[PDB]
Amino acid sequence: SEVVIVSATRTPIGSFLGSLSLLPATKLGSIAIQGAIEKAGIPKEEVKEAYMGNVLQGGEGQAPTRQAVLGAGLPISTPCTTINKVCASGMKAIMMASQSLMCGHQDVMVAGGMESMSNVPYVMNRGSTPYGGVKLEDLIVKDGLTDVYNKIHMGSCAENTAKKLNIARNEQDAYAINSYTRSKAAWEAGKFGNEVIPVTVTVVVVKEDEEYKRVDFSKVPKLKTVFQKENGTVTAANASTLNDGAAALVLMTADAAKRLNVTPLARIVAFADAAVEPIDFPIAPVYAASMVLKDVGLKKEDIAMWEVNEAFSLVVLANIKMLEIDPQKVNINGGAVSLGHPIGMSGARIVGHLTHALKQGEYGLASICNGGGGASAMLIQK
Amino acid sequence: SSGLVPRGSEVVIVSATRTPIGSFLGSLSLLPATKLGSIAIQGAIEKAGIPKEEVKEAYMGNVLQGGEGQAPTRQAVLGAGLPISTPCTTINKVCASGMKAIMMASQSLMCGHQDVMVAGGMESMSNVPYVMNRGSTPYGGVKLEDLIVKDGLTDVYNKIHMGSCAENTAKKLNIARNEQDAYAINSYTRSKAAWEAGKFGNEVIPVTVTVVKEDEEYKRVDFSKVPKLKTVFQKENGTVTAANASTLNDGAAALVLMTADAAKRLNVTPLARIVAFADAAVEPIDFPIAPVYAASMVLKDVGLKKEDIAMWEVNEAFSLVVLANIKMLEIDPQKVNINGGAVSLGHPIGMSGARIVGHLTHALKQGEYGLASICNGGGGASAMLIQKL
Amino acid sequence: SGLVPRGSEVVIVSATRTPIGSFLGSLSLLPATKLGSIAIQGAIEKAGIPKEEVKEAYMGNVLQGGEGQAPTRQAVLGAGLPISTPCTTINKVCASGMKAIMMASQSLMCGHQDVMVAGGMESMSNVPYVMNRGSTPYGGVKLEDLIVKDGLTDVYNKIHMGSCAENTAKKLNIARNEQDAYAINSYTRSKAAWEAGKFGNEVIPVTVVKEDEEYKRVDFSKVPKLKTVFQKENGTVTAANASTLNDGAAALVLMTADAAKRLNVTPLARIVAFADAAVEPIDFPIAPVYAASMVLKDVGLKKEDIAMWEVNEAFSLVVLANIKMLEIDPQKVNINGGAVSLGHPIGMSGARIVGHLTHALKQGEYGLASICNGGGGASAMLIQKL
Amino acid sequence: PRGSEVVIVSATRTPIGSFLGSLSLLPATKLGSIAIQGAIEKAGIPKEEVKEAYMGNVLQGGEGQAPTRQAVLGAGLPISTPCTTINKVCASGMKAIMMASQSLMCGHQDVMVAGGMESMSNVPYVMNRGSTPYGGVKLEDLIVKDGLTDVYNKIHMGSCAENTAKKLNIARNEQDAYAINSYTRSKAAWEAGKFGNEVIPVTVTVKPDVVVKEDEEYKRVDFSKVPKLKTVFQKENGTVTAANASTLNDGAAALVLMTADAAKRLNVTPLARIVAFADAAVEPIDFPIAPVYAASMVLKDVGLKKEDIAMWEVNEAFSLVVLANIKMLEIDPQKVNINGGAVSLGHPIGMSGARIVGHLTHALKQGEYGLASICNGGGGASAMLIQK
Ligand SMILES: CC(C)(COP(=O)(O)OP(=O)(O)OC[C@H]1O[C@@H](n2cnc3c(N)ncnc32)[C@H](O)[C@@H]1OP(=O)(O)O)[C@@H](O)C(=O)NCCC(=O)NCCS
Ligand SMILES: CC(C)(COP(=O)(O)OP(=O)(O)OC[C@H]1O[C@@H](n2cnc3c(N)ncnc32)[C@H](O)[C@@H]1OP(=O)(O)O)[C@@H](O)C(=O)NCCC(=O)NCCS
Ligand SMILES: CC(C)(COP(=O)(O)OP(=O)(O)OC[C@H]1O[C@@H](n2cnc3c(N)ncnc32)[C@H](O)[C@@H]1OP(=O)(O)O)[C@@H](O)C(=O)NCCC(=O)NCCS
Ligand SMILES: CC(C)(COP(=O)(O)OP(=O)(O)OC[C@H]1O[C@@H](n2cnc3c(N)ncnc32)[C@H](O)[C@@H]1OP(=O)(O)O)[C@@H](O)C(=O)NCCC(=O)NCCS
Ligand SMILES: [Cl-]
Ligand SMILES: [Cl-]
Ligand SMILES: [Cl-]
Repeated sequence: SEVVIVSATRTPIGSFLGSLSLLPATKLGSIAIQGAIEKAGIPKEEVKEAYMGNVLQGGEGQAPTRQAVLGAGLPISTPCTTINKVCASGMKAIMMASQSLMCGHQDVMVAGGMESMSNVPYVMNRGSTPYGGVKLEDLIVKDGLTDVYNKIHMGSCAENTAKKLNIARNEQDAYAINSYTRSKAAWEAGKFGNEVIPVTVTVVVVKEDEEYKRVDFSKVPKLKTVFQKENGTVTAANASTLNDGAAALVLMTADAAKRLNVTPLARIVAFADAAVEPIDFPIAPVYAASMVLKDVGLKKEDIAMWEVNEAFSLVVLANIKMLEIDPQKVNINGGAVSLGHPIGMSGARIVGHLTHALKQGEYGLASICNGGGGASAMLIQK
Repeated sequence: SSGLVPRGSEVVIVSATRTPIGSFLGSLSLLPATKLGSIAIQGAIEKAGIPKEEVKEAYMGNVLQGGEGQAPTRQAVLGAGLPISTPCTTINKVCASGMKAIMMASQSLMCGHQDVMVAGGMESMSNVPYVMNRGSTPYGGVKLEDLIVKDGLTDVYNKIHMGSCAENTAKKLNIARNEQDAYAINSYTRSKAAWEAGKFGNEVIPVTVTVVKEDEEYKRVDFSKVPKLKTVFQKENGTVTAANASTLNDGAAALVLMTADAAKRLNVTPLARIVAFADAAVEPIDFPIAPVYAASMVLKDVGLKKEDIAMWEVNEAFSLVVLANIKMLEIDPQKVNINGGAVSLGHPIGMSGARIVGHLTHALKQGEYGLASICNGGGGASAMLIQKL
Repeated sequence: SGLVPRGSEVVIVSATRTPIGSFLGSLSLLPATKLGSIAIQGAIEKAGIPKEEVKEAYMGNVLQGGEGQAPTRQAVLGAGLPISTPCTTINKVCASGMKAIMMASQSLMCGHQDVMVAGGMESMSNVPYVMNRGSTPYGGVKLEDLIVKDGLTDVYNKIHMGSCAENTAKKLNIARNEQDAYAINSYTRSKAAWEAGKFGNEVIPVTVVKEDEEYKRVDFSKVPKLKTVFQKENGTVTAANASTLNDGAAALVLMTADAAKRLNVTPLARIVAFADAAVEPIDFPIAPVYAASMVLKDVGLKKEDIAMWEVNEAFSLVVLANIKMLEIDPQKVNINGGAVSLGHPIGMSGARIVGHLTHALKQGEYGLASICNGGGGASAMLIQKL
Repeated sequence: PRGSEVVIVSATRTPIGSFLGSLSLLPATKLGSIAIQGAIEKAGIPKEEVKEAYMGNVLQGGEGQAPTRQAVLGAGLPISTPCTTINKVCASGMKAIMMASQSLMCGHQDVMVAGGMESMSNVPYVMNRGSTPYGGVKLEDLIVKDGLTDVYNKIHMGSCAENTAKKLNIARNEQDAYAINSYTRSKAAWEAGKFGNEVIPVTVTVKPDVVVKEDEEYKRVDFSKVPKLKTVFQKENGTVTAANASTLNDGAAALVLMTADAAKRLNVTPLARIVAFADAAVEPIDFPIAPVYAASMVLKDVGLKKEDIAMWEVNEAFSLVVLANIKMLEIDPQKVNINGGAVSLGHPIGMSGARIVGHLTHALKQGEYGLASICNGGGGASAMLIQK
């Protein structure tokens, strides 16, 4: 049977070395899982399998998704799998659980994503120490943010796209400022009340994303470009930040929803993956969103809300340009530039956000790129 | 049956290929897991006799991804010369990882979302790094943890080694040091026999290392030493040794999976049909019993009985895991791991679940049912039933 | 456990029918095939699709003699459907209208067709008499009534369908009393539905006939006075409490879920499951009990999960036997009347009752239609509204 | 074959009797009991394994209630067997096989009997219900009215045949060269034992039994009279005669069908797999060329080409029909109706479609592809592709 999102919940997003930095990604995962099952109004026993996206798994201990599940009090008998599709991971987890549900292999799943960038370690190779020194690599840079083929940062890939599509620093800064503004408005206006579950840190109660407050509008046009010396557009204010957080969605068949007498928030309509040249990852979401629209036969103007994950302001701007969509329909309550971006979580966060912000009958399209030249996109309706 | 809509056509396996399994810091140690990945994948596409442009999506198991670089499955794919258009996803269900990637690729084909994929598994234990926490260096020093021990082999909840959980199951089920040792030299024998016999000529593809045609581990044996080795995970009254536990290894395995329409459209004849599969989970410490339940589940549905299976591949994470499965299932030990397995062939941990499925593919004669099962740390297991031709 | 999932269900997009005319009554001038044309044309209309999207037609039709060549082809071409649409006439005696929907469904499930019309037709007014070919025997020649010979006589017991019913009344102790009360309940339920306008959805006026003729032909005072026509002495079955001989056609547009999407059409109902059962020829009245049981068993549904039962009223006796053995709520059975009051054009009835559930069920409700047939068979269909 | 793929496990028939001839004393339902009972014996399965039966039967008037149920119960099959009688006029016996194959494919049954039966000898005359009109009434012949008259054009099938002769230009002579080509092919086949697995003799019992063992019709020729006969469906300019048209006949045919899985469970070796099938329809008057479209449909469906077909059975409703088919398909005439057809063997309407499939089943060599097609009244055709 058809896939329904029964609930969608997430921790706040904390800053790098910030308010959630004491919590492992797996704990953040448990908090969001518990909060999700709670909001669904179903027995914890009902959840049969779990997929969690988690990009930087080194040092987290054996089977991270199993840790998240068992630390949320879900049954011992729940199978668990950790998904890695770089920034798309959180979305890919929901896609893969939707497939399992559709197949009939499960009736009720949890799916989402978790990341604690604050706790990602450094690595030293196993082997004989080279004469003249030993390297100690940062796993965030090495596995998170470095393109393998070009050997440049993701920010430098963004720059390649900014040049190719003539998106200037001016338009990127305006967008970054716009995300902060939309993020502040949305929080003041309690738009995240239903989405976010507060986290009490026991050494301290965190109930709000901390990143959007870390802004000074006048500094923005003054910042040096980080990924490129001259003719650079991408800066620390206009690029997403490194963050900690977790998201969880309770998914089930329409039939399981009827059986358990629960009222689905949204139905999953369609989803797709696309891949392009590794360097071109910013536009991969264009092709993934297009595949979803073609497949179900809708056109751009039929969707009420777009969530093009804000990896860089440049990315959203590239998508709006190529898809010729109404920029006032995109990332309307902020996004990763001002909310932050715990890599394995963001794909799930953006689906969870559509689930809550869309009005009855409306179509929401979530898209997200990933290191390697990839993207996922998902179409939901309420 | 009463007017229910028929089930669609099944997913087929049209090629199974792998690298040989290298020893820890042995023959294949200079190769990253994603390179071994690209070799096994390239090899599967070649054996399928299809254009590489036909593979639509790839899933690889890979448990210890630390230091491998961004998107390890995508590295393996683009390194195998597949198109920049191929979506890629790396999967971690700790030892069940390689099997779970085939289960999940299967589900995608059954939904009609793809018509052809590669699914497999890859591990280079030789190249798994050590880690240091981010933050301030504590006064008095720090111990850089080994990721094999810390993310691979340590149970989180009980704070003990996989080998020590196996010990807790040996005690419960009366599985003595003696049986474990016999099963072990048994495995080493079968591996030897099977390589002599030419059994691995279709699956194993050779690797050329520049600055290996055969598995290396099965030749790493001393039958006289076995009964007088120290019990390495338990002090006194132990049963598990370095000889009857599996080793740390490097290796990749990949399979081409297809719908029956894609098999028709490219006029390839499948090697095997995937029948059923299931995941089970129990108490973390009891991971060695979990594979019995997954395999029960796969037999319950489809309505077969254990005597219907020609070949069992129960991963030898420990000789005791295999033995404890045999005990509870009451199956014919002469039908289990008949060309050997992990204890003697090696256990490159993300690769194994894919290796055993791919081996059943090559070994079952026409009409035969093969059951593959595999435990994973955490309390889990994955099980798959295939049928030859 | 990793079993390949089941395909998409077959959906019912429209379901229409002519009024049911009385024997030699108001539709008696029209051949069964003309009735089929009318039902089919209206079904296509109600569905909202081009005629040319219909790929194939199966129509039940029991008494084919005299209708001319390929009756279903006649109905189909008489409705203006393409000359390229293949036509087959089905005969499973009183199950034929339902067996035609079942078979069309199987074709849909196989991917052999994407859109079909299925239903049934009968003009019992125009059923001929027959005379054997060969030599006239000395002393007189018999002209047999095909209604009697091919329609209503059990081959094996050489008795009327009505006498088989008597066998069950006896076996299960269903008295003339229960049967007459049931028949009167069908007449009142019929009239009530017609006046409510409960058939405004399914019935296509024939143009002059707008409404089922049979439900008005009743006299309540005469009911306990009637003769037991199938067994003199101790009988229970009478003309009031047995179904009547009638004229009518019913048609449904069946589609795959893809074809409904492609055609931008919203399905009335899903076909969930269906089966045929058979018992000893004389025992046909209980056969629907077994067919419906197998349908419920297969979908792991329980008898209480069913909102509305349509158990064809061949005889008041059949419905009562089914109610007794299924142990189901009489108030959920044949709620808007049935064949005793509405009439029974034998090839049409199994289609009509499916069509009726599709309009009468409320969203998400399950309905179960069952119908006995001559020779000891029965068919049953489970559908779900929306 | 494997799983739900459909296989033919046996195929048998009665002899075909002549109109008012060898088998004329048996009702079509009895012929059907004989063929069903025979096909099950040859299947080598218990009769309780057959779960459902479909029988083609075109002229059902006066046969009594539920003719397929009569055929089934008369073969001694259990009373739990559902039965349905199928009418697609001369495609009926093939459509029964196609419909049974869909049930099997769907998983709703695992083992079925499908075939067809017809006793044209016993088809009655009909009299309208109601008031007898002053001045009398012609009692119509059901064979003519329901079997052989096109509703729309209001003419005999034979006259629809003359339409396609004048059009494809099929002269009389090509036509009854074909008819003697058929009588010859049948005689050889019979003499050479070629129907020995396929046909099972009928013991007609009365009140001193008589055993009918051979198709009765193929002896009734005279290669010398053929070019001399009156064109019976058209005075001026005709081409179809009694010699070059099929005759009216009695016979029945049954096939045991099952899934490849059921064959494996029951430990029996199937004869052929049903690869694919189709129906097509054109203008009623043009029925003789409908099998052209139905045959191409199955070939197209399956990616096979006309030359990969080892044997064709194009039912011989008229010599005209096979020639039009040979013509439009551009097919080798030596691969068509190789052992004779309905012109010389006879044509029990509801049976012929099952006969031609049953025939391919026996005559094909291993791995070979057979294609059966058959036209029907109202402008339809059915076609089935089989592999041995
Ligand atoms: C860009 C990045 C390198 C930040 O590093 P950094 O330059 O050291 O960050 P800083 O906080 O020091 O930023 C530099 C300056 O910008 C300022 N700043 C950052 N965001 C600002 C904002 N929103 N408004 C005003 N000032 C801001 C800082 O105050 C700092 O100013 P200072 O020099 O006077 O102190 C890092 O966040 C990154 O790698 N982001 C990309 C994440 C990514 O690629 N995600 C994956 C998606 S594919
Ligand atoms: C067992 C393990 C801890 C290795 O530790 P180790 O004892 O230091 O390994 P060694 O090779 O040094 O073994 C010690 C002795 O056993 C001997 N041994 C190893 N293989 C042998 C063979 N097959 N025949 C006879 N003796 C053998 C060695 O020769 C050595 O002898 P020595 O001490 O006299 O020189 C390690 O391989 C491990 O953690 N395995 C488990 C992996 C696992 O659980 N996989 C995941 C599934 S849950
Ligand atoms: C029952 C059947 C034999 C008709 O019987 P009939 O006696 O020939 O028909 P009649 O109309 O003359 O009915 C006899 C009497 O019943 C009366 N009547 C019939 N139905 C009545 C009712 N609904 N209420 C009051 N009176 C009724 C008539 O007025 C007539 O009365 P009268 O002659 O004493 O004045 C015939 O319709 C039949 O065989 N139906 C059964 C259908 C069947 O077998 N089912 C399908 C196969 S399972
Ligand atoms: C044609 C039909 C009406 C037969 O009627 P008929 O012509 O009076 O039958 P007959 O037996 O008298 O045949 C006429 C002559 O042909 C002769 N004959 C029959 N077959 C012959 C042959 N193969 N070779 C030589 N002579 C033959 C007869 O001896 C007879 O000659 P006669 O008058 O000198 O004695 C009848 O068979 C029919 O309607 N067939 C049509 C089949 C059909 O349409 N089937 C449905 C498919 S769409
Ligand atoms: Cl698990
Ligand atoms: Cl029946
Ligand atoms: Cl037709």
